[PDB]
Amino acid sequence: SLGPPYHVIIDTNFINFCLQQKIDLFEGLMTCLYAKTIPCISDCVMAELEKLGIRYRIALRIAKDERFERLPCTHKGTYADDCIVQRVMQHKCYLVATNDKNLKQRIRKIPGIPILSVANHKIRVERLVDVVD
Ligand SMILES: [Ca+2]
Ligand SMILES: [Zn+2]
Repeated sequence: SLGPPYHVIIDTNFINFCLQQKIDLFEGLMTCLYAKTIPCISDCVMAELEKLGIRYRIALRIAKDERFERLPCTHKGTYADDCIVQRVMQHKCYLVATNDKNLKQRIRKIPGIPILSVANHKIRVERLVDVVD
């Protein structure tokens, strides 16, 4: 029910993991999912990219590409991990792309939210179905 127009919420560091592994975000997500995939970026994830500066410069530009869908934040100017977790609790129409061990263990509590991570020169499906309370 997630689609085969797939919506993938990007966390703050995911693009950087992609750049480190010589992965093009867009092709990598498309290849991982075998269908049109839409990378998504919340307002406050986008603000961190503005804020953290030099080593997120190339991430910032990539995040401003046409193919990104921007997700407005209906919350106070806050917390990138909490932002994703709150969004995928309301709307189960999302995947989460993160290599962050703590965010993943929070997402694994939420049924139905697949996790993608960068590994071995590809984006892989890290969490397919299983819940860990
Ligand atoms: Ca969309
Ligand atoms: Zn937010």
